[PDB]
Amino acid sequence: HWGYGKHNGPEHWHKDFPIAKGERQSPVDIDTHTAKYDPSLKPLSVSYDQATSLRILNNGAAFNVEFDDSQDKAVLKGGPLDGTYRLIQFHFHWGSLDGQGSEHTVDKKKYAAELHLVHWNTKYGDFGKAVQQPDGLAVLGIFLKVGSAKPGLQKVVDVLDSIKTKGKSADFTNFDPRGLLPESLDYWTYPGSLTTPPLLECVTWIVLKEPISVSSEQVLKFRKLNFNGEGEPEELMVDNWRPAQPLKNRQIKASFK
Ligand SMILES: [Zn+2]
Repeated sequence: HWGYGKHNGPEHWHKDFPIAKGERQSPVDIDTHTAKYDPSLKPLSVSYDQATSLRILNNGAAFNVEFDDSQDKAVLKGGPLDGTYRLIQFHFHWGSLDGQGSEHTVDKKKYAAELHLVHWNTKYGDFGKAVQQPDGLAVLGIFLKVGSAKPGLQKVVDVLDSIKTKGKSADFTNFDPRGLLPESLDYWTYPGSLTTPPLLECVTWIVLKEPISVSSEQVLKFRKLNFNGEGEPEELMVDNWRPAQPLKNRQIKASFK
């Protein structure tokens, strides 16, 4: 089964998931000089005041903080989107060292980690139907650099001890994801895919230009998680990122000059 190791990592995925070599795969390098400013892009609308987190889960690839998506409580709209996308979960990808970890890169620069807030298009009714559509998902990506702590991340960091291994979950209510956003909502946007199997080409990517700062102590705690299940040989959950894939026939647009 797929993973991030030498024998099952990203360069192997195409054997079970041939769309791995497809025309709109993610992540990509964002060449800031080639990205075109598009003055017709609208500001992003992030409406998370009524978000309802429920649970946090180690799924063997990362940890997801899951949200109640049975009603329009935490939605992303505007920007390049038509319609309303509901938050279902967020998770991160990170490195074994601060020098790598992000999925997207910016002029080939790798950040220490990258946060993905995953939303699905409500016109498709549920997440499972949405992934089958080219405009099914909107993922808001936010880079993390190591420096000052992010106060709004600490509640997430502090519960990781309780979900160390694959398949463990913990109650995780009343978490406010507004505490993970940078000051500016300037963004790059392009059409792409999920970045793990099934690698479906159903995502409008919206990657914020401004990274958030997290402390070394915070990201160190990410790296104590495990890929493996309980009572199995310990493999640290580190370097759970897919590298940049060919841009091919796409253009990345910028919301800002
Ligand atoms: Zn992700």
